[PDB]
Amino acid sequence: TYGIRLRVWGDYACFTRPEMKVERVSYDVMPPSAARGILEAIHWKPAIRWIVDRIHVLRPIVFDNVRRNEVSSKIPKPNPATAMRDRKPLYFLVDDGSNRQQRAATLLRNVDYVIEAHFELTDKAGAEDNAGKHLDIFRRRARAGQSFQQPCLGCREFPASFELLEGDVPLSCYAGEKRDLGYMLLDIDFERDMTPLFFKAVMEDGVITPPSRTSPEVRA
RNA sequence: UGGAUUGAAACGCCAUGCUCAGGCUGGCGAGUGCGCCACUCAUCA
Repeated sequence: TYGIRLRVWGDYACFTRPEMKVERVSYDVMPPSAARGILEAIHWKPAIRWIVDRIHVLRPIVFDNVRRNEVSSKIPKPNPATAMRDRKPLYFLVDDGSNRQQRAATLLRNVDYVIEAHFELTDKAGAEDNAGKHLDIFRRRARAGQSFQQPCLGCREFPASFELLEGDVPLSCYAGEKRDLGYMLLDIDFERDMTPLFFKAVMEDGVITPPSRTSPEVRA
């Protein structure tokens, strides 16, 4: 493999924090998990996986508030019930009761990122050269505007415009370390389905994330 | 074609600026003042 740097940008974005999920407050930047999820919406096969090495932030960080009427708890049943016939009308109250939540998103604006990513090979590989074929298929798809689904920027309410960046990583807005980003999520683990969080090295120009598949945490 | 702390997620239903009220009651544009004085349609077949 050689790595590939994709450019992804949009008007809105919401990479929700883990704490502030009900009244969403996004991270300042795209996290590695969201980035890999963007990638797997352009090309992905169960033979490969995506790892992220860097994420370049090319624009100011600017927040915005948008409240939406949203379904609340789909509350567990207090009394079991069954439909009168097989295929007939059944519903969900989205306007009466406490089934209207009005969640307030503190989502980003006018975001622009460049993701560096690579190709490991897992079980169900089939061969040891899958990296080349799949990397080149993804490159073709990025160039031709093709995709399995329109990538989002967090939620599907915000679609991501994506191009294949083959030139130099363009001028960013951050040339000296005036931002530290705190302590972010690395990538939701699925071997144990837990939350490994990584940030122990500052963000200088491009967030330098460790591979989620080798060092799950500084604890280990 | 697993998996973007994701995927599902109206701020939505309704509401008179109404009822009525003189811009009225009266007040000279008036009192005076030369258009005046003076000038050949002439001289000739």
